[PDB]
Amino acid sequence: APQFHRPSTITADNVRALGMRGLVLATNNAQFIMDNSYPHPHGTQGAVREFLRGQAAALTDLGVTHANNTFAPQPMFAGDAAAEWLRPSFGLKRTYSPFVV
Amino acid sequence: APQFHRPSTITADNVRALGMRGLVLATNNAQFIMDNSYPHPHGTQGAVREFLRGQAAALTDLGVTHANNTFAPQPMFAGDAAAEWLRPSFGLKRTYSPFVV
Amino acid sequence: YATLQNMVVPEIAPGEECPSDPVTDPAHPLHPANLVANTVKRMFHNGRV
Repeated sequence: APQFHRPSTITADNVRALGMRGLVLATNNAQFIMDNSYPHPHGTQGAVREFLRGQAAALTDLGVTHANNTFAPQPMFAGDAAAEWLRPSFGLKRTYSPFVV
Repeated sequence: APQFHRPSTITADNVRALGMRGLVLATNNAQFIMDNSYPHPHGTQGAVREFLRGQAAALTDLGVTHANNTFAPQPMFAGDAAAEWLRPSFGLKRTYSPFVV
Repeated sequence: YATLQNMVVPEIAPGEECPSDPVTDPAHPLHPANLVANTVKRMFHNGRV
C-alpha cells in the first residue's frame, strides 16, 4: 500500500496492484503536509516518473475485465495483412459501437 | 417554548427546537397584536439576530434528513485536494441534481 | 494524463443494455452518483458533454 505523502514510497507495483477504482479514493484521502525527510532517490522529478507508469499498466488490467464487453481490435491502417499479393490490407474507421450483449 | 407575540421569549434554543416544516405553520398562525410590556433586554432589534441563526441551521437539519437523498458536498472549486504535487484539483460545478434513488 | 485515466466505470449488469442517459440510469458513468470531486467524467458533467 503506497503512501501518497512520501515520494520514496510509490513504486510501479504498488499502483498496479491497487485497482483503478481504488486508486481514486486513495489519492483523495492523503495528507496535506508533504514530508521531506525521505525523498525519492531519482529526485522529485523521478517520483512523478515512477507513479504514472503504474496507471497505464492498470488500463491493460481494465481491458481484461472488459474483454467480454468489446471485441478483438482490428488493424487500423494500411500495410498490415497476411496475404498482400492478392488482397490489400483493410482498416476500420472505428466509429461503431463496441458492445457485447 | 417560544412565543412570537412578545419580544423577550425568543432565544437560540427556541428557534432550533422547531424544524423547517413546523416553523411555516406557527409563524403563519401567530398573533397580530404585539405585546410591549417587557421588551428584549438587548433591544427589539437584538432578537432579529437571535431568530435567523436558527434558519440556516434548520436546513442542516434538512440536510441530514436528505443525507440519504442528497450527495456529500464535493469542493466546488480547485485548490482543495490532499495531493497537489502529482495531481491537480478540480472543482465540481454543482449543476447536478442531488438525488439518490 | 493523471486525470484522463481517472474515471468511475460501473460494471454492467448481466443481461442489461448499455446506459445512454446520465440523468436517470445510475450505471451511466456521468450520473450524479458517480460525479466525484477532482475527476474528468464529472468534468464531462461540469462542462456538459
